[PDB]
Amino acid sequence: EPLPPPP
Amino acid sequence: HGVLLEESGLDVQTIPSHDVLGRIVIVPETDFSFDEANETIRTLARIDRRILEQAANHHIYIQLLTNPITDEPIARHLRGKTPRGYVPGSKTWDEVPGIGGAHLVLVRLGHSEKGKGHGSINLELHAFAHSLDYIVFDHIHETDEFQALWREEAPQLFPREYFFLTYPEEYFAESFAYYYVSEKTQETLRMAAPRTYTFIRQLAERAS
Ligand SMILES: [Zn+2]
Repeated sequence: EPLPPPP
Repeated sequence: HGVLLEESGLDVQTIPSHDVLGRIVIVPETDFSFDEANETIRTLARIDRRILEQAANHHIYIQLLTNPITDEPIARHLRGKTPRGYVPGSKTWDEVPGIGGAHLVLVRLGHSEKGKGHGSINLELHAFAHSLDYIVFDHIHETDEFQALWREEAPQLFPREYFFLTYPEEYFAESFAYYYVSEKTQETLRMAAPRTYTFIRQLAERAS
């Protein structure tokens, strides 16, 4: 699943 | 395309666990910065070797890039789209310097520290923790144990930060980074969220 870093 | 660290010219024998990281890390085929690559790899080398070895067993790779992550075939489909958990209109994946959760982690060199296109204390540890969570530990953020730690202690370490208070998988990845970035941040995690500290610490024992 594509998981981003915190904004 | 990329080159495996063990197949590159970079010297890494003084880096802890360089034999396993040599099979995990992929560095660019084109001129990059040796300092930025060395600092990123040595940070990953702080991870307990049992965890790194489990990542290699599950065929997880960490590719370091000198370009946006969406230039790579694996993430091309994310071009123009808002990342999960972000407010619409505030960001696209093309602007995100790191991504984890699958078998290929992407980390753009020079964007490790907080504010460099992201809000994590360490981009490579956060992104890699996503793949460990989903692949090595079979979505361990979903366990009843971790759900309890997240509800109780996420407000203690990230107060009024909707991102960590809404997505337990994001609380896992950033707590992992706090544990491994430095003696200071690990102590911060231990002080504000002692159960979460203990959980991350026990991962090395789960990986063996
Ligand atoms: Zn994340």
